[PDB]
Amino acid sequence: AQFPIVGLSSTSYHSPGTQLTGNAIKHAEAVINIDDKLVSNVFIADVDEAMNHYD
Amino acid sequence: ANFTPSRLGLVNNTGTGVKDLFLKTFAGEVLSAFRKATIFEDLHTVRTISSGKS
Repeated sequence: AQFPIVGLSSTSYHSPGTQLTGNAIKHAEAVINIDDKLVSNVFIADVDEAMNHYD
Repeated sequence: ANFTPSRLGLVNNTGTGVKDLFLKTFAGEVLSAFRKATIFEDLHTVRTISSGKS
């Protein structure tokens, strides 16, 4: 997923007779790559289940 | 011997084996190895428990 980010400006004086061109406000972004799958597992034999006294 | 039969198990009219166009079939009973005499399964004390190692 991408998060765009914005924000800049400028201020200046003007001389009469000339043409204003522009000032550029350029952006960037933040990306969050998705990780792999976390797991948590266990194996219980039936010998231990049969020999046990609780669940 | 007054007839000439139509042998319908012969492959053609020019063979010796009058069988071999017939099929071998399942008899209906399957044999298996005998069960040995287990005399020690009985003649001793048997108990059952629900949990534990001894």
